[PDB]
Amino acid sequence: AVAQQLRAESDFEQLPDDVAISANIADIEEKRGFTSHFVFVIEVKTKGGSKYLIYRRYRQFHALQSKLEERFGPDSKSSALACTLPTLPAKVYVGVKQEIAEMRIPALNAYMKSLLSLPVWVLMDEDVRIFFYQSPYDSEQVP
Ligand SMILES: CCCC(=O)OC[C@@H](COP(=O)(O)O[C@@H]1[C@H](O)[C@H](OP(=O)(O)O)[C@@H](O)[C@H](O)[C@H]1O)OC(=O)CCC
Repeated sequence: AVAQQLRAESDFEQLPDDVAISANIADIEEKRGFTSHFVFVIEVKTKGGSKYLIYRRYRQFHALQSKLEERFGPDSKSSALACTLPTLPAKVYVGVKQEIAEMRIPALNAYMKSLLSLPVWVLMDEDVRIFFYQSPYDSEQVP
């Protein structure tokens, strides 16, 4: 199985240094108001050695997964790029928002771990790359 490892090594070598290799949740923050929602604070590490924070709420995760399913899922009429996508924790219509967010920490950690282990054509999808890059608002915060 030496051939397999050597190939795995060759393929990784070709990825740009800014590709994400891990993403783990560091905390959650409540955004108060007429209606409140929660934001996940995520620590990302890249192939090139960078480490930084991004801030994402659940509906941003759901919008990304909807795109991936249309492009690489079962009902995706593009067979060539099809693969097994991880399932995203489901929507919860009603309930205590802070408890729902806390329950999603380990579930979203598993989903991100599985996503970053997918084939190169998914890792390089422009929307997946944008989701893990620092937006201007993420980078102007002091960790
Ligand atoms: C007739 C009544 C139908 C009905 O209740 O629809 C409601 C929505 C479901 O509501 P959504 O807003 O699409 O979905 C909610 C957001 O994803 C929210 O994200 P965040 O934490 O970042 O705020 C999650 O926390 C909630 O658990 C989830 O339910 O459904 C859709 O948007 C599909 C269109 C029908």
